[PDB]
Amino acid sequence: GQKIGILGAMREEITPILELFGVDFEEIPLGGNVFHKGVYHNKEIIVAYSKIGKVHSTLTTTSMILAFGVQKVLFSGVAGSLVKDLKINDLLVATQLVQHDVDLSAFDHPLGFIPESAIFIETSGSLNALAKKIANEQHIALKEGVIASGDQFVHSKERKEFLVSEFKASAVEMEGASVAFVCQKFGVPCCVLRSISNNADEKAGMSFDEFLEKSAHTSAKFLKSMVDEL
Amino acid sequence: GQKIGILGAMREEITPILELFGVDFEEIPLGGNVFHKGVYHNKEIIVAYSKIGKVHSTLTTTSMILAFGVQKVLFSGVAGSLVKDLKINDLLVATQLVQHDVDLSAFDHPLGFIPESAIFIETSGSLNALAKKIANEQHIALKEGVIASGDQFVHSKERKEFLVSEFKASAVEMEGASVAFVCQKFGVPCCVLRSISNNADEKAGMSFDEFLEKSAHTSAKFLKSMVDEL
Ligand SMILES: Nc1ncnc2c1ncn2[C@@H]1O[C@H](CSCC[C@H](N)C(=O)O)[C@@H](O)[C@H]1O
Ligand SMILES: Nc1ncnc2c1ncn2[C@@H]1O[C@H](CSCC[C@H](N)C(=O)O)[C@@H](O)[C@H]1O
Ligand SMILES: [Cl-]
Ligand SMILES: [Cl-]
Repeated sequence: GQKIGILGAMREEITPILELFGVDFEEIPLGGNVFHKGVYHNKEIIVAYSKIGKVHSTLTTTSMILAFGVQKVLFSGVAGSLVKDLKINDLLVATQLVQHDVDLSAFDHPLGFIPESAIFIETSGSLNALAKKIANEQHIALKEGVIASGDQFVHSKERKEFLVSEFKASAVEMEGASVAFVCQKFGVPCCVLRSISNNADEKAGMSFDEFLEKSAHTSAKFLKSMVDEL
Repeated sequence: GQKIGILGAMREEITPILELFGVDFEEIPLGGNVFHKGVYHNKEIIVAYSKIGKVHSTLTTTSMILAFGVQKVLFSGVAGSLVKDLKINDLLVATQLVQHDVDLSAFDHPLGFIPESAIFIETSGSLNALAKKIANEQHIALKEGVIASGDQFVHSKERKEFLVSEFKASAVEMEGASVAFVCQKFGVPCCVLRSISNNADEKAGMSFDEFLEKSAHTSAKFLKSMVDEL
């Protein structure tokens, strides 16, 4: 079958992935990352955590595509909620992503926009539709919405209000847009899956720590259930 | 000789490079970029502009290394000055670079710091020393200092004051840190060269436009003079 890249940002997001697949993994170092290469149900799977933020995740995604030849990329990890209906532990897939910290307003560009690019980055409608069917069959909620990504941990009402007002974002994190961007440039299907671990408000640091393990597992379990249908 | 990658962020930064080398270039598309491949003085040179900002430049640098096998990367382009002694048209090389917009302060991390990384990214002391010797021999100034990179065009006294206070930066731009970061991860020597086109203040947009062509040429000429010694 088609070779699948599986990414998280932090080690804690991929430890449950490696465990859930349960196969032998070969560890391959490249570019400051460790890639775990295995075979699962007649598919080659390549798993890594990128390290946090846009530069790290851009690098790792580019390596997955150029050095390992992955044919699709699935991202799993944790995020901050920007909307009341996304509770702690809830899942969402990103229909579109934006780099919320991009600002070329000095030249009258819309926030998020860079010349020769676009504000919103698209993901795979097929993979998102698959996620929604699996969630419906598992009888669990799954939101489909905009994820905002930037190189700051968001933990204030004011920044939340900006993200909602400017981009109508549903969640915030630090890698999705860059992963999805790289995949679009190389024509590789991508799905960005997140489980909420905090509300991106003044208490978000403490919530992040409280729920990292559970929310990371929630996302990882759901990602595995997608791979089982691929 | 050793294969050299040459990067700018914008087309206007590489047009003078292609012209100055004056050789036949083959255009090769990959990942949303166009790479110009030529031979100059027994060296293969690969020239591209990345498009603006951290994600674009991370992607392109990673492609240069993984897909084209470059053995060193030289970046040329324009920047905003943060220090009085860096005038319009003046050159600097980055001794160290920082991602000035990275903020994980919610977890008590220093600004600029990401777990499993470092605030400052190093460049090649050999290439920087070469630049300084060439500048001394050409009888022109060359500053050696910290460059701050982020995904915003900086055009305010307040943000300038932050960059100077927090990082002791000499100039600001949107790609150097990410280029240098990728090169460090892959063990590839890097030099980031910039010519000042504005003062990163409230008038910076208009200055940027006034001096883009000249400052881009100033940097490009100097980069060519480095390649001539390699
Ligand atoms: N409120 C929020 N804002 C930004 N990113 C968030 C977030 N909630 C979760 N994330 C995601 O989780 C990570 C936040 S940074 C976590 C740092 C960690 N506590 C440490 O100190 O080492 C990023 O990978 C990001 O994508
Ligand atoms: N004051 C400054 N702040 C941030 N980047 C700057 C800068 N001065 C020059 N740069 C560099 O020049 C570019 C600024 S963005 C330029 C956008 C352009 N005027 C347009 O509208 O299409 C980036 O590649 C950046 O690295
Ligand atoms: Cl915030
Ligand atoms: Cl500013």
